[PDB]
Amino acid sequence: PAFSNDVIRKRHYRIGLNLFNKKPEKGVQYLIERGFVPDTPVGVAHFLLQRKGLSRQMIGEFLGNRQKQFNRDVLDCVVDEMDFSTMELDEALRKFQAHIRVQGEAQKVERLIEAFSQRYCICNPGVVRQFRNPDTIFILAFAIILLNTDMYSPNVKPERKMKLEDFIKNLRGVDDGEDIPREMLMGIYERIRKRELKTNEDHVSQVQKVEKLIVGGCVLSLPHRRLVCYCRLFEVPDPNKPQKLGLHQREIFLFNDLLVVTKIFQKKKNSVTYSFRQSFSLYGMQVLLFENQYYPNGIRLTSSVPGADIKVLINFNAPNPQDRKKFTDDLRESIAEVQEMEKHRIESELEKQ
Repeated sequence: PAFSNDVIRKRHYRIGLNLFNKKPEKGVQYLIERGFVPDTPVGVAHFLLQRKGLSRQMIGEFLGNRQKQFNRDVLDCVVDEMDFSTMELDEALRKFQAHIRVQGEAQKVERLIEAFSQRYCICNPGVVRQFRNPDTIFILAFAIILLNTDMYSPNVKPERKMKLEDFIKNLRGVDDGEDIPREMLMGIYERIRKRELKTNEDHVSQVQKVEKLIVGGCVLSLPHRRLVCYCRLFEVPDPNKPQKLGLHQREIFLFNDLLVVTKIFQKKKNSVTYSFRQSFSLYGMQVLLFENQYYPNGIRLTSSVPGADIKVLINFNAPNPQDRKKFTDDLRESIAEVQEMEKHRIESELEKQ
């Protein structure tokens, strides 16, 4: 019999994902101990490839760890689900990169390229053409990753990006003194030029979209951060004084561990940009609902943490009672999630044996 899907059970599933997105080995252990994923390599492999809320960066960091038997067994199950038969190396890399971001720490990238290349070779025994050194496959696979990053980097300016002859020249003599066939490198370059090797989006992609629309607020897309709710509220400087109904309009972005307050900067036909005003940590935050003669859907946020005493952070009035309920319910839940995360992070007492 399975455990029902209540609010607390869903919260600890999210806690498991949060822990994975900060320290992958801890998150996997947490999800296994709670019964959310079987304690097998195949179970974790299918979990990592199918479940939302997992950072593509952190999936790569877990799978790229060659120092633990479990992680290596999971990566074996991962690549064994992929078919690279009768396709070119870059075409197989495109399929691999769609699920796993092949970027990060060098030792993790090497391990990911190693398992990829080994699977590509087992999938293509019918290709009678071979390099003089079999290890040349690993080199070309690296070169494809680096070209894709170079060609579609917003940090390398166009005039200095790698051109066709630059890609070819850099690989000169790499196959035991001789070069890889020119026609092969030309075909790889052209296919990459036509379509960037993109990884499937995750929750971090959503935060990056919001980030670019906010002008400082601009750097929010940490691997564990997830957008929960976008809500329009009206700021209330003084709840004991009236104000016009549409005044102090704010566009609020609630994340799983952070509350961001903005105001519209520019509104065109459809596009919109925002000006960052302030952000608040959810730890020790309390949510109060109020109503008086001036505001029927009031919200008051306080910082009931230690140090000093209770402090008022900000007041709002929602446009209607349903918006206040939905926003405050999600904020309260995220606050509860963070407090459990802080209790778990206090585990570092375990680290100090």
